Amino acid sequence: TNEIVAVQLFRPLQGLVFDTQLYGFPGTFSQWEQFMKEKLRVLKYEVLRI
Amino acid sequence: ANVWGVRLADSLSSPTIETRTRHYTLHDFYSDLDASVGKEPWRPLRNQRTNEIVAVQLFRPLQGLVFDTQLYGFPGTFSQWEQFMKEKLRVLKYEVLRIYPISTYNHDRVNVFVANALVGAFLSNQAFYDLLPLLIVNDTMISDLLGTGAALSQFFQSHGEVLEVAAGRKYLQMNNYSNDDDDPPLFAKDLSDYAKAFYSDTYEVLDRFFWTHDSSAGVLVHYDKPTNGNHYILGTLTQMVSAPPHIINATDALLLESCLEQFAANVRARSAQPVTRLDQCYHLRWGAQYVGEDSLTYRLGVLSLLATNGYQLARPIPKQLTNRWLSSFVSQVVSDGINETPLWPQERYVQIAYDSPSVVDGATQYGYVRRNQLRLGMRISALQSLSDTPAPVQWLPQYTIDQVAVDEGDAMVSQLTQLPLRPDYGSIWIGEALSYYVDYNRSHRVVLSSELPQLPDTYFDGDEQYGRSLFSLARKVGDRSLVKDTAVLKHAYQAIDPNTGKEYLRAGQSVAYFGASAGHSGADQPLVIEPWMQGKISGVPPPSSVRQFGYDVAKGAIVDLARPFPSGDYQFVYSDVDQVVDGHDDLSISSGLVESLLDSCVHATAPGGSFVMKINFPTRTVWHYIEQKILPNVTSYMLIKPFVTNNVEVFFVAFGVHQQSALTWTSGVYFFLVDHFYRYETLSAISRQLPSFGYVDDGSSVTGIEIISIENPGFSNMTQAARVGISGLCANVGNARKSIAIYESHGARVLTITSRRSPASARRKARLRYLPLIDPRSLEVQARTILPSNPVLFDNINGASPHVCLTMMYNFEVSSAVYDGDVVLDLGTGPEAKILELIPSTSPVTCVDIRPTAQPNGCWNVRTTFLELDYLSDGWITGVRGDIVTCMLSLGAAAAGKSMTFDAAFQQLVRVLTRSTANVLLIQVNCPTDVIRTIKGYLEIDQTNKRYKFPKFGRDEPYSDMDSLERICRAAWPNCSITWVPLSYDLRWTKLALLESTTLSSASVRIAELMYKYMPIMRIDIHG
Amino acid sequence: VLSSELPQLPDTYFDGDEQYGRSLFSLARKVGDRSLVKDTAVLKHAYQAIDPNTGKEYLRAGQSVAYFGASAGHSGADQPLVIEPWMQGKISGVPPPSSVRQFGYDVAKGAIVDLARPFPSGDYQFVYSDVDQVVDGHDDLSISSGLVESLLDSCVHATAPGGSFVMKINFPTRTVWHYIEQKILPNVTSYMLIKPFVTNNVEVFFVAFGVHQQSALTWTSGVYFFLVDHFYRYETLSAISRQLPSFGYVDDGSSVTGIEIISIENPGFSNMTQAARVGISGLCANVGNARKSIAIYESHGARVLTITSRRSPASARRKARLRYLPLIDPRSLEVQARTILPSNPVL
Amino acid sequence: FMNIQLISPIDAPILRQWAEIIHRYWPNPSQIRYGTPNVFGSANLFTPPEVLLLPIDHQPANVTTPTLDFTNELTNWRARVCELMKNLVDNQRYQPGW
Ligand SMILES: C[S@@+](CC[C@H](N)C(=O)[O-])C[C@H]1O[C@@H](n2cnc3c(N)ncnc32)[C@H](O)[C@@H]1O
Ligand SMILES: C[S@@+](CC[C@H](N)C(=O)[O-])C[C@H]1O[C@@H](n2cnc3c(N)ncnc32)[C@H](O)[C@@H]1O
Ligand SMILES: C[S@@+](CC[C@H](N)C(=O)[O-])C[C@H]1O[C@@H](n2cnc3c(N)ncnc32)[C@H](O)[C@@H]1O
Repeated sequence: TNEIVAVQLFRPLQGLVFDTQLYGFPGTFSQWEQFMKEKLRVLKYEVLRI
Repeated sequence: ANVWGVRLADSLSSPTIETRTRHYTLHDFYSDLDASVGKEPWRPLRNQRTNEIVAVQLFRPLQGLVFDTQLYGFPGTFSQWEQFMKEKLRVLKYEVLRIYPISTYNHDRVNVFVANALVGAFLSNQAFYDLLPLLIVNDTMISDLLGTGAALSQFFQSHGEVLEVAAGRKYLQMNNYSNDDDDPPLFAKDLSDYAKAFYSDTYEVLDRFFWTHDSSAGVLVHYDKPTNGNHYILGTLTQMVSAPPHIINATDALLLESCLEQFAANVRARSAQPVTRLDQCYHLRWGAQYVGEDSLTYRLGVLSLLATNGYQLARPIPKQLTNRWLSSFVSQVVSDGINETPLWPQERYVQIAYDSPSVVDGATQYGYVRRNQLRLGMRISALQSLSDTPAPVQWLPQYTIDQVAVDEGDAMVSQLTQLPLRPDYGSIWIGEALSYYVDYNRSHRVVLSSELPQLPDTYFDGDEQYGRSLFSLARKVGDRSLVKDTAVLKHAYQAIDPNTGKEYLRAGQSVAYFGASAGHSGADQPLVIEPWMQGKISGVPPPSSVRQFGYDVAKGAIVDLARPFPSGDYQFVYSDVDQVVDGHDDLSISSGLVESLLDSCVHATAPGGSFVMKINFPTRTVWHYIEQKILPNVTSYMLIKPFVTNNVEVFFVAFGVHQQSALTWTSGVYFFLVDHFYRYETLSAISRQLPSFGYVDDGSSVTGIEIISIENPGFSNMTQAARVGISGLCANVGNARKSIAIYESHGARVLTITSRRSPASARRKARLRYLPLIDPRSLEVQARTILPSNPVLFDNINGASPHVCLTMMYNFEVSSAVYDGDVVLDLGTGPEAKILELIPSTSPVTCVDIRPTAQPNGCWNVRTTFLELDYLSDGWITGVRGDIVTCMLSLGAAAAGKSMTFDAAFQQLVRVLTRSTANVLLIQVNCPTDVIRTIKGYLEIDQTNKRYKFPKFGRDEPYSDMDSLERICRAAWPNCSITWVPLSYDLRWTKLALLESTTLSSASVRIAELMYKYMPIMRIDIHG
Repeated sequence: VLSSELPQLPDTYFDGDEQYGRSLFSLARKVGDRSLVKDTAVLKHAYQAIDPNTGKEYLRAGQSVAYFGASAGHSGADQPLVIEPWMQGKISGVPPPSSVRQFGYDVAKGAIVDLARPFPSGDYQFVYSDVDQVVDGHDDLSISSGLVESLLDSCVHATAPGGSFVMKINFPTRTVWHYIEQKILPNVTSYMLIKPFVTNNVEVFFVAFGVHQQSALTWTSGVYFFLVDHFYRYETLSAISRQLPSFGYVDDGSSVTGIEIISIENPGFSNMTQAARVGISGLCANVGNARKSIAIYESHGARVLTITSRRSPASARRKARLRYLPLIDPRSLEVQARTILPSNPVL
Repeated sequence: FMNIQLISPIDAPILRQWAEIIHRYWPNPSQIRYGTPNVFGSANLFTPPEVLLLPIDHQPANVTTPTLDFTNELTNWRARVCELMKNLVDNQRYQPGW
């Protein structure tokens, strides 16, 4: 079908040990990656402030 | 530079002309109260990434919106909002015109407080009728509000010669405002109450009023040209939240907004356009006992004083402000760092320095003091921001007189590299396959089969397989088999027979194909079959029918081609079968399989025809077998070589099978085989020194890429360490192309420098003694934003030009001629001396060109001498000591510059070289060696006037023949040993072009060789 | 003529009023691209030169030129806007060159160097340079003149002899004239110095032809006349520009030139009173036969007319001519019963 | 709570907007200026004399016959609290049994 059904992760986000309900990601890939970009930008501002 | 974020040093500016104020009359109030389509009292603010209206800035008639947003109830969309405002202000217009006749109240000034409060009360439905008698003013603007008796405490109240009034709502928030990172900041001026401005007439009465009044949040003055009279502004304790990492309060936001607005106004001053106000800075007046040092209110008071004096920010600010930019600016200002400027914030008065360009003292009677004590050393000019580029641009260095040690620069560049990264590789060799051919002649020579060379024994080793696999992985093509087949057919259909006179191969041929493969990302056949059948090659005639055999057919049959099989007899047969698959990795079985393929391809040839055989591993047994068996039964032959991938495989083409004759091998074939094997040896020796395909770089490789990335805050003279590091990188690079990029990375302005190293660069690093230092001015001037790209190893994607390839050929000739430990001298290097990367490290040099150089004086291990005295002239070479003189690509240029003939220029050169002490010498001369083909588009000769006419460079040079050159050489020295070095068919010169990381060509290296044959280099030994 | 006889900048050049006049003229003068118009002018006047040695001309097609002082941002391509039309031959007074390389502090498709002291490059048969003495010069004539001398040295040594170069000079002073007369003119076959006039300043262009041949050239009386005409032109136009108001001013009446309006009302058909006639006639005496435009429109429930015109120092002279203020015939305004919609006033 | 960015609107919109209501609509302090220090000089310390501090805003009235209207920060606060609680109860995923 050429549909995105899974995501392989890499070095900075590999500590996702908790349950999926604790995170609550959206199901679609585009909304998922937009959510990840926004929230990692928030984390970027926090770590650069530290 | 800096206080805590960098401000722009070395210049300061301020506006000069201030507009004279204008009293606000009732006709102006009516014209603002109705909303024309040309101008209206609200300007929309818009989002940056979506271009959506999210906020509204308000102006003079509607500025009294002090109540809560629920009390008004505006619609959220901007168009419905402005339509509602136009309708309701038209109702208010009809009411105020019904109260006041325009014809008798045309030219009297109206009251600003009553106007703003009237609009705000009418929009909120809060009993506005008791304001209408106060609308027309008398005896001053402020005393009517003082001595009035109408009780309305929602807007103003009097304390006795001091009126307080609740200002509010400079900006207005829409529904779609969502605190996004590209939303414009509103500076807490959209709330119900952010400040309480207290108006009066005299600052002494204001200061007496603030004895019993608190000053908790701190008050703010204006002192330049206030809005409606002399007043203080006390902000309340509300917060601003539309700035994420930190929350500031009200008076902090007011001082921040006015400081940024004055920083905007200091840049755009052009000394002829007027501004409405000389400075908008506040200069806090009483709260400094409560806000102390290292706090944000104190630091913005410092920046407010600097903005009043007229400083500029080191980085440019946007036209429309964003929350990310505001967050970054305040995050820069709350940091560590001392106040480097002498300007300290006072308390009694706002001070300005002695040579500050502001003229605010002349237009203001009270507030400013020209302090003669402290001075500012920086000069007066405006800002000049250069325009940014998206791509990285080239940089060239210029050197200075100072010098340090080499290991210090090596330690500094080891501190500054980001070198463990994975660069993109690129491509070594681009273009169509080069074609090397030889054919049988009756009259050359008969040689024995044992004399012909074979494979080297160190062929299947790990380093050799590494080199061949590296070259095959990096060389970029379309279809290998297609290019090979086009080459072999175009060189096969040129043959003519000695029996008849036409040729061997014709149209309607009924050919056979051996070794067919299916997968080629196209049709399920080799990609030469259907264009060769349709005649699209246009150097061939089309055959009649093509049948294809081999292990991997799709439209043929699978057989074993070693021993025979049921088929017809084909008039021509082409074979592509290799000895790798069936041969079990040994030369004996490989040679026997070659013999079996030759037997099958001879017996399947339908006599009176031709065949083409490929040979992967040409060994002595193969040569002996083909000389014993095939050549007596073949009329004529040729063996050719398409060169696409570095290997020793050749093609064998035989014509006229099954006729009794006597053919052997020739000395031309011997020369071809020696050239072929030495070409393989040289290119394999080159390919075994490159790094791998997808490597990461650690610095230990002799060639590769290296970068550094050091930061530069604003305009600043860079320190010693940055200069040492960049100069050490320049000494490590050795005049290759160097590209820079300046960009903000994670809240820091940083620049990178990207270039490459070479073994010639390592030789130049071995040449010198002390590390010289560059002039950093060309990097200090740069204020752009040069966006970077990912680094590549082979940058040149279009390939090398034939002038560059010819230059590398002459450079290889010089580097091969010059021995170790020998004095040399060069004629015409240029501003940079390329010969420093050619001569060995122990050999001293003394070069000369008519143009002054750029290579540094001093700091070398061995003697280097630079001088500029027009070497063609006389009277200088007596003191000059050298053993061999080199003139490359400059004798014709000097002959064209002097507008004299090439023979007379060469005669003047040899007359001035007779006085020297050299014995061997080689120079480049302009001489036709072969018959002239007058190369189209690169070298078009003049036969009459004898000029060259290079079209790419726009230059032309005289020439003469080797007869005249040898005549003048023998007239100069009777015992001179003249010789002419040949060109390199074996590509031995490609070392300097590949080890210095340059993708060469195919067509341009063909053109470079055919250009080199028309202007060679001669070598003269005056003894022997 | 000797180099000491040629004029120079006036000493009152960097003052506040002079910078005010130059900035007013530069802000009010409307163009497309300054550099494009200057380059078209200098190339059309550069390719007219003929040599005394041969008979054709100096500059031809296939020239392999160099460009100094490149800037990136021009609201178009990231290069000066003369390069690709001059390469495609769209100017049609020029032949196209062979290749254009661009140097300077602000390149985008070239390399950044310091043009004062030399640098590794080739030898170009023609070279056009704009490097100016404002950025690197620290606002003084001595360092500016020395930087002019250094740019002349670099541009002479980078000229590939038998060619030509074009140099711009912002601040032509006596030291600059003396240096160029001592050094450049014996090594140059022929020259010309031209002036494209777009913005009021004293900057000129220097174009030299035939570098690195020994000859004897000096300055001429025609060049002296040209320099006197140039400097007096600057002086007159600066004296004009220092009397105008600013760019975005509001008008108060004290300016010697500007705009003034009145707006008195007229209810229906009525013979207007004495006061309206006196006011309109006083405006006519203040205007002094310039063009006068009116507009009649209902404003906030009142029929009112406006009269818009401008004043001048010639108008002030005419106001100083007369003794008693004469009065107009108001009939041409009393007949008008139209609705003439107004527009915003312009200067 | 001090940094509003760290509350994501996708996970906690109710908590984010309640935090915004607290940060923006909480009542402001003011003063009333009691007393006289002519006789019995004021015993205020860490504040200036002749001033009191009040945690809510104070405008003074203009009439002596008081009636009811709806314009002060306390009724605004009650309105915003009721507005967020109706935004909370209108959602069905937070109380599915209702
Ligand atoms: C000759 S190349 C392919 C060249 C390709 N047809 C072209 O010209 O583009 C490799 C092919 O040779 C075939 N081959 C190798 N040894 C063979 C043998 N002894 N008999 C028949 N086919 C052989 C293999 O089946 C393989 O498909
Ligand atoms: C094109 S270059 C050749 C040198 C270098 N290989 C190159 O390709 O740039 C021409 C050089 O010849 C030198 N030259 C020409 N005529 C000369 C003369 N009469 N005396 C000394 N040098 C001269 C110039 O200085 C110039 O650097
Ligand atoms: C020559 S003017 C303006 C030229 C104009 N932008 C043009 O495109 O013709 C100033 C420019 O010259 C460049 N420049 C390069 N080298 C320079 C030098 N040594 N001194 C002054 N300016 C230099 C600066 O980057 C600056 O943008």
